Amino acid sequence: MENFQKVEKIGEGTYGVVYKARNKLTGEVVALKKIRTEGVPSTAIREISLLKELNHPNIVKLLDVIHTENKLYLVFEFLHQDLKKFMDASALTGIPLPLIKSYLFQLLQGLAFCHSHRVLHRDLKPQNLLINTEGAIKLADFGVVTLWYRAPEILLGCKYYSTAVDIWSLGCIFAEMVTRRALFPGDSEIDQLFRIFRTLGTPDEVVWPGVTSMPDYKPSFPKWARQDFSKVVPPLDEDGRSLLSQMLHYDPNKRISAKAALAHPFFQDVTKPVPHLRL
Ligand SMILES: CCN(CC)C(=O)c1ccc(Nc2nc(OCC3CCCCC3)c3[nH]cnc3n2)cc1
Repeated sequence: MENFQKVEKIGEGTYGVVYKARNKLTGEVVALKKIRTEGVPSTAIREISLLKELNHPNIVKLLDVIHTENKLYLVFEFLHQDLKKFMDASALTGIPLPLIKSYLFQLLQGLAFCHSHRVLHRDLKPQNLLINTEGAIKLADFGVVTLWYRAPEILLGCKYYSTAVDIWSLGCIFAEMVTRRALFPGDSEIDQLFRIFRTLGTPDEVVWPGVTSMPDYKPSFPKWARQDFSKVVPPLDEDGRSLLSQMLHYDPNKRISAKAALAHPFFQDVTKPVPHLRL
């Protein structure tokens, strides 16, 4: 409130409001996240302080953690646009495929890094994915909410998330970049789940061992069949469709890791193009 000249609200995330701000001494422009409650517990400050060492060029740098008074502010490197806006700005033509590829490759590297340190994101979405004028894309935030990108194990009530929930969300985002429609626009938990079911078929014990004994699994679920995958993401080529489907496996254990996804044939001719951004 003292050290930081608020320039503008850029929105609210799940655990607080985010401002573009200017550091009053250093002149640095930064993303200021105010966190909002019973005094700011011991646990959270420690966990958050771990994230100051989670540094990768595809992860939005956490610059500073300020616990002052009762209050907690997170200070981040500011990026100029999010992918949501950039997709809206690209609706008429679609993001060029080489750019889509580059972005996916980069995010998978950010995930591979975070995952090898046992940190998950758990709410990856187009509003969380941040781009600059140099052709880079970064993951933001590791601590009405949208369900479009929730993994089916989360919706089916598994308490113990794995790295595979991020692979799932990334898969949904990939598809969305490619088709310019959201893959699974659920407006509630069951709507989300049944939209997943309609496209990939109701999962069973064959494709997902252990599924029928999950907390919110119901034997009364409608049993839809898998839709053809070339129907789902035209005009994604065969390499991309193949990679997509390994990212969208029901069973989190069969779901491709970030690291293996980086080795997929889809990325053989990957490049880093520079987009046109209107700021
Ligand atoms: C359509 C106009 N907008 C505003 C919607 C933009 O395109 C836009 C958006 C964001 C940035 N920059 C930005 N945003 C963050 O967080 C944003 C929150 C993430 C969690 C969910 C809610 C939003 C950041 N965190 C760390 N560095 C950040 N940099 C620049 C321009």
